[PDB]
Amino acid sequence: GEIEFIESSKDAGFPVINTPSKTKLEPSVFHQVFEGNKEPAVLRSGDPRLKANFEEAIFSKYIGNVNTHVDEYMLEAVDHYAGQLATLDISTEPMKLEDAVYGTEGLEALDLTTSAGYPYVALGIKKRDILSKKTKDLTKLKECMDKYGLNLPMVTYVKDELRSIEKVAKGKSRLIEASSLNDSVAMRQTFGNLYKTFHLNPGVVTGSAVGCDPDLFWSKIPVMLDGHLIAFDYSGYDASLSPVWFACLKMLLEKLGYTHKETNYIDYLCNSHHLYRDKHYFVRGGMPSGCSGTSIFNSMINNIIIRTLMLKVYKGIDLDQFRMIAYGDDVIASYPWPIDASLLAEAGKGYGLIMTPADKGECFNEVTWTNATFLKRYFRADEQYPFLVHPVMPMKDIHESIRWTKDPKNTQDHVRSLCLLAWHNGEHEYEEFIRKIRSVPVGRCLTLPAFSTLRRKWLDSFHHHH
Ligand SMILES: N#Cc1cc([N+](=O)[O-])ccc1Oc1ccc(Cl)cc1Oc1ccc([N+](=O)[O-])cc1C#N
Repeated sequence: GEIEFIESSKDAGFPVINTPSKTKLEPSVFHQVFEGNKEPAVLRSGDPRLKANFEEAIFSKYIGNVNTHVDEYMLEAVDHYAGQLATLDISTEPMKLEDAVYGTEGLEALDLTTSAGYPYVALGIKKRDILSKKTKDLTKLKECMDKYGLNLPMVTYVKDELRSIEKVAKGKSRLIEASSLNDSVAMRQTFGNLYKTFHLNPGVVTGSAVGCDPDLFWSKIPVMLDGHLIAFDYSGYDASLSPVWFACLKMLLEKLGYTHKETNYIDYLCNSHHLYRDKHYFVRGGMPSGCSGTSIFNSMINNIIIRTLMLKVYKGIDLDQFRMIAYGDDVIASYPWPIDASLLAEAGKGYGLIMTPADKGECFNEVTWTNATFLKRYFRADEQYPFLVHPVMPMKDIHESIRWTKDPKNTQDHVRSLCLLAWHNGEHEYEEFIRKIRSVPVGRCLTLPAFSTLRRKWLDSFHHHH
């Protein structure tokens, strides 16, 4: 992706979008009790922890674009994947507006707490002013959609989350785009049925894990990925995608029965118009992390990308024995024969991607189940039920999360979330975590699930159908 134009909002008539510039993250009541190195991302140029220039830092993920047409390797990749997806039977029929906006099986309602984006943010209007969960009303939305239309600017917020010292220092906070509610809703109509299928069918046919539940899905993964594991990181995936990849997605969607008009929306995503604070800018390429369906479309493209890289390097390759699962940029894959990931990474470089060893990592080492991670979790067969696998978030990551909070009022909810993660590290490690929690008085005011209970509920979770 590449920033093509930057002027001041002022000179084009847009008002200053006024995002909040102080973090919502404050030290929790457990900040002393546990150790960690992470802190709130930098949100403004003044922040005294900066050791570089914020404005430059945040936009620097737009590394450039490789000008190219869709080559022979892309085509066979698109075909093959298109092949897998055909088996799923995806309605290209639009989705009943009420379903797109307020829920249905395999697609949560629109989130009413997130931004409605332009122009509503300028005009003081929020989603709850336009939509009601209680009344499923659509008359107002319908006014707003017709009043204001589609293809509106996006609003660029700086993500307010924990980062490492290095990322705080370098100022490399992630950006998220808010799509105008109108566009959020259009897209959910156009592609709602697609989203629905991928959420309801995570794994090897979709090549996607978006929507999944690790407590349940982990146990399927080694079954679907029986070969020699392949896995790697990207640096700045979303922003590194050149237009050619969007082109491939377009094709892929057309083979699915979407028509040219139905695919204009990808150009919305690819060639984007953005508002940030007091500046206004266009971008050619890059996925705008946060708009409708961006994880799905990232995943889809990643399935096209990897296949493309295997083809261009391993000319004799048989893709029908390849298997991958993506969550946006996070991949785990397998083939029955060993594969040199570094070869792919240098193939990738040529298409403008920056692929790196799985986890931060010295070399593209061999990946085992011992060392494999996906969505930041490890895999560990249950000692007693070997066909069940535990998703194991590192307590390092759990410790970091519990030491902060955006709202102490949810402390209980927060800690029970972390409890559902922690017990996969096993009973000693759980009980110790609970001791430390209970070493402050708030600890003891919380209803916390017992190890034994989490275990039983997990085991019984495999009993009832799906
Ligand atoms: N793609 C996928 C995806 C993955 C994540 N994810 O990181 O898990 C978050 C959003 C994603 O798109 C959708 C995913 C799930 C559902 Cl149920 C709907 C999705 O489409 C959207 C719809 C509405 C809004 N909204 O403005 O409220 C945003 C999106 C997007 N963003």
